[PDB]
Amino acid sequence: NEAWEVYFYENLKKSAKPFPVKKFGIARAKREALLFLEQMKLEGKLEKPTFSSGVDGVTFD
Amino acid sequence: PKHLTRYLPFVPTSLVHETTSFLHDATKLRALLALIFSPCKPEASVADELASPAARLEFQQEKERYHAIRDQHTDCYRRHESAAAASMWRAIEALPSDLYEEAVQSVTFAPPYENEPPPGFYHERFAFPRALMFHEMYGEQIFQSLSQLERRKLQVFMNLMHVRYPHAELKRDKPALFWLPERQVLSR
Amino acid sequence: PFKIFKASPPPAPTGRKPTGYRGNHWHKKVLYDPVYPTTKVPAALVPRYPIDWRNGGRALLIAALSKLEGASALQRRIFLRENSRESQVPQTPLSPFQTGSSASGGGAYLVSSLGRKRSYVGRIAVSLMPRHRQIADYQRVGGFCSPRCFSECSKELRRCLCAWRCTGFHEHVVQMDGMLGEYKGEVKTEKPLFSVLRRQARRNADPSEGVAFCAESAKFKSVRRAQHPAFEAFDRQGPDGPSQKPAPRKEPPLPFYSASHVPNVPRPPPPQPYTGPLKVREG
Amino acid sequence: GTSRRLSLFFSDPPPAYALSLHAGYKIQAALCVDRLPLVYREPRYEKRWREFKEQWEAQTKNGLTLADEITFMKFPFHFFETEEAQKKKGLRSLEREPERTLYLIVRYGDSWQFPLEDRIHGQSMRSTLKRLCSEQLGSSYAPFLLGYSPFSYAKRTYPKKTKEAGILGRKIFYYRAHHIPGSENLKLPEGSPVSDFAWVTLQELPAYISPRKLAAVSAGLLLEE
Amino acid sequence: TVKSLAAAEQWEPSPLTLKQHQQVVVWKKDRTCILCKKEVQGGNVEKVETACEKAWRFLSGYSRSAHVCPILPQMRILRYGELPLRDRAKFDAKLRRE
Amino acid sequence: LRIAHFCYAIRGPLVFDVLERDRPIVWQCNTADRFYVNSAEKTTAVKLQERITQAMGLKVGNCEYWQWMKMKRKRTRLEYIRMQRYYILKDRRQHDPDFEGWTLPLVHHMHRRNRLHYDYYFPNYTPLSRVEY
Amino acid sequence: ASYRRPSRASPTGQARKPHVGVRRLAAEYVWPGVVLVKQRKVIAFNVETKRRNRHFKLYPGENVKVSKVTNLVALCHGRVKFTHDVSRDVLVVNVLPERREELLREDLWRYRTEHV
Amino acid sequence: PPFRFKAPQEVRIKVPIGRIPPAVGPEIRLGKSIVAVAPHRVTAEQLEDARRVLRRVLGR
RNA sequence: UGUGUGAGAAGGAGCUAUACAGAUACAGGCGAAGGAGAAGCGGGA
RNA sequence: UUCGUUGACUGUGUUUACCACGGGGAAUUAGAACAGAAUAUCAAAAAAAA
Repeated sequence: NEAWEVYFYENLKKSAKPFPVKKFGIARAKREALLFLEQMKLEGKLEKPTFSSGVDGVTFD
Repeated sequence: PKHLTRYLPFVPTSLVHETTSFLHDATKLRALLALIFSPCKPEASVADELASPAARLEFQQEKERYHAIRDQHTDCYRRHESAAAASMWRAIEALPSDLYEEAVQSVTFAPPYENEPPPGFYHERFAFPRALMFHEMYGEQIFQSLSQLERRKLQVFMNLMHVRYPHAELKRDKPALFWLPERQVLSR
Repeated sequence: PFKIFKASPPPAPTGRKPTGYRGNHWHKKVLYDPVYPTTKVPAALVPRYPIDWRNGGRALLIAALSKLEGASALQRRIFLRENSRESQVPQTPLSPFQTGSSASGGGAYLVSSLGRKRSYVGRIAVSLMPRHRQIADYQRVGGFCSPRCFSECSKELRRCLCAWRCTGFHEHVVQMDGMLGEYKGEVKTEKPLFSVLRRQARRNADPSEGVAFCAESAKFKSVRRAQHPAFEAFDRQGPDGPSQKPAPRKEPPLPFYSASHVPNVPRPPPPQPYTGPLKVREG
Repeated sequence: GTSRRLSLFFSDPPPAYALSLHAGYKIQAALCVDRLPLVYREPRYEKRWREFKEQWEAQTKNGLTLADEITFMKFPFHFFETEEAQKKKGLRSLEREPERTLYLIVRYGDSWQFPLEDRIHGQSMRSTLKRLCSEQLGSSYAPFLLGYSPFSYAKRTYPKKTKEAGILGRKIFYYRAHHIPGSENLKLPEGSPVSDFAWVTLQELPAYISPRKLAAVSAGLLLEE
Repeated sequence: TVKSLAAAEQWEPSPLTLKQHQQVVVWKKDRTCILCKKEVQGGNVEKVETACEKAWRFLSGYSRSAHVCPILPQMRILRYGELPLRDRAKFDAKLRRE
Repeated sequence: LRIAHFCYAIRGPLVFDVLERDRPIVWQCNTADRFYVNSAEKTTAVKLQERITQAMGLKVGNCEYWQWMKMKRKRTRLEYIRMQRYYILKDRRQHDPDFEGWTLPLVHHMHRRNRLHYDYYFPNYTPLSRVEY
Repeated sequence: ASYRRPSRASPTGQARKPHVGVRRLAAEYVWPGVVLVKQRKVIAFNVETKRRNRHFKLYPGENVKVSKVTNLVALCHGRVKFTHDVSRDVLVVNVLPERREELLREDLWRYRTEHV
Repeated sequence: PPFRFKAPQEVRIKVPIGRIPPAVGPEIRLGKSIVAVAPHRVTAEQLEDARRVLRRVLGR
């Protein structure tokens, strides 16, 4: 695809956003991806979620 | 030259007299059928018994024993074939790039047939020696160990083989007889 | 050797159901296609020649020969064939039971059977050659030692000996000899295939080179002619870069104008998959 | 001629042809000629099973239905009749250990091993084999080959001194073959490097070659434990 | 036990090994044979030598016809040692051969 | 699936459960004896073996017993094998294969006709093993 | 002279046209039972030697079903998505299950045509 | 080597009257050459007469 | 987010209303594997 | 495997693809619910003197 993809979490689920070159440009794409990464950093969407049961042995698959 | 000729395989009717006569005979046909169906016992009624219950149990036991022993015997070998097989691929993949093409060929490798108009590594045509033949090299010893029934079956097998291939020699010596023009073939 | 104009016979008729004429049922598409389903051809509509001494007669003789040789030899050969193809590597011994000290004929076979839950009846059924292909394959390749002897023994009077007394070390011999005669190259077919493809040996990436002694320096020098590094690289790997100019013209020019700048079709087909020996990775 | 042996093993005497190298290692070829036993033997269980089945079949009247019209065909080969009617050089010889698998071995000077030969640049391995067979073994010697692919290979590196010549080492590719029954023995030519030859069993094999050499082909030979 | 090719060759299985090697047949469906008027239940096991007289023929290689036994498709041949402990202990009485 | 493999492969002191023929992938069928009692964590031994196998240059695809037993049927396993294989053999879009999406038939709320693996469907008759990701 | 009048000559002509093609664009809410793409089982001769686009059919993607006439229909409440295939050079329709809600301009990226 | 290539054959098929497309690029030929400047139709008889006149003028 | 669309007595060699209770529906299962050579049987499960 | 079967069943409901209407009928979903009778496939079997 020739695209800069950035991963992030949303609604307790993983996801990603692409940035094609053919839209922005050679140079612009990377800038936009890093700017979006900064916004996700500020919003706290990069933190991985977790699930706990409170009982030893019982887990989630 | 004729400039226009195309032959196709053909089997003359006169050369196949043995086979034809064997087949057309009803007495022989019946016998053949009988041989194919060894038991030939009725199998279409409840009041039928091939063997009593006591007879089958011994058969079962013997069979079981036989199998049990043979598996044990054979496993040892199997491991060896496995092991051996492991190495061949290793050596093949280790060869240079130019010699790879020759390392993926069969024993019976031959060039493609060329239909020329009318007037490397491959040196010799594949020809399996007769000497190497299992039967060839151990027939005399086995023959003497054959039983009455075994001999009988051997005889019958010989007979049937002969019947099936009467003109083997004929074909070998005069292959041209087994050929007819395409126009004659496609208008029989 | 014999030489004669073999010629080529006409293709056989396949036939079809008496339904559908305006459309084209011959599209050359993969079977079971979710978008381009393939029309079915019932077996009963395929034209067949009447049964005679030629078609049926010789099948009887072949079946009688197989009955005399015994179906157990055919089942053993089948078993062997099936087993040999899945145990190409050293394997830990496997037991048929959870406990005890028994053994098995083959580990790979055992595993396969246990997994697939292969019917016991179907194993026996096959050995009788119900179909015509099973009889033709027995006629061409029927010897016990066929893995070793090819079809050499296809016309041997004394062939039942092999099927009767060929157990033990002799058996092992066959297995040993066959592996060195099996094919290992690439396959080239068109028709549908439903089976696991045979193993294919990989090709190396390190070609050889020729050298010769030289007394002027008491050393071995390469026989190849010295050239520019660029040339050397070009010849070895290929053109440098993502793209290059087209190939030159070999043949003389055309005496008259020809519209050679037009493609074969308005819409070229999709690219075909790559088929061939694989590259060997450094160990 | 010791010159041929030295040109084979070491690189001091240059040859009269261009050698084929592979990553600094020269490609080589070998051969191993083996013979099948002469006397047939059968397992124990096999006999038992056979006997039992025969007996059972006979008893139960479940045997094959062999007609008199088929088993009594007048043919030249006919030898069949009813029993009722019947009443009216200690290591070079090829006949050593009939019930064993004999392997061929050659002696280079004072070392027992398999034949060896280098590969000419541009030539095939079968050609090399052919030449080997026709020059070292015998002029009329031509054993039956089992295939085109090898079964085993090894590596051999030269000391730190001879490495300055240009060749780092050697590359051997072992091959297997069979001896056609009824053929004559070997005939070493006058200008061959082999000094002697002998046929040995699996058991006695280790007593001639080094373990190093043994291991390289131990996984390709027949099992006779 | 065995530890070499010769020992393998001259191996002498014990009665326990033979019992483990004993063949058994398992049913699939709860069908009634139209021929013999014999009912069948799922999960049951029987001896091959007494499960069906007619099927044995085919199984052993004395019948070219596969249709000899209507309930033949409903058979599963296994070894005694392959069977679970539960099954063994349950149908132990029906598997004896004394 | 039309994939060539070897069962119980020997590579020295290590024994591999399933070894592929075409591609460098080893499928591990973990059992209950490979985990502690009343827990969901691997043991030191198996960890070490995993480490070694990775070092060797061979990809390892784990398969826990509780995940296999849940997929009672063959339809739920046929697509899972494909998915798993893909996830391992993929070269593009490298990331942690932990929080990945999963949707199999008869477990997740989905249409019955929503298939992934067509019955006897192969483009150009090319095996799954040979198919390039 | 002479002339044979074709059976399809005026006024006897085909009034209903084969409206074959896509029926739902990208970012279009759909529900089960709606036909996404219409197709025909009839195939002409020499398909590989034509310029027209209607002679080529699309393959199913995600949450789609194939009908009797090879029509692609949806199977869940969602939006239509298109995708290209490199291995085959054929488009594939995909449906993403989504609930009924306002479509924001910042979520348009989710429905982009990608290559697989 | 030199060859005497056979000329094409007339197509006995009815075709539209569509326009004449333009040229792709200049055609370069060694030696003397005669070219047109504008598009138009030319008949086989016209071409044959031109060939006969050219052959008669140039010689054998 | 880029597709549908053959009007004029225009061209072409369009054209057939038909099959199946099943080796033509059909669960599960199986299913075609280069070249050379043997056979002269238009045979995949 | 030369393997099974008749589901090509019987009822309740007025929501949906296209749209002059007609024939939802060049031929669309589990209207994923409810009331009967049939056929096919099960699942599990770990730990081998350290």
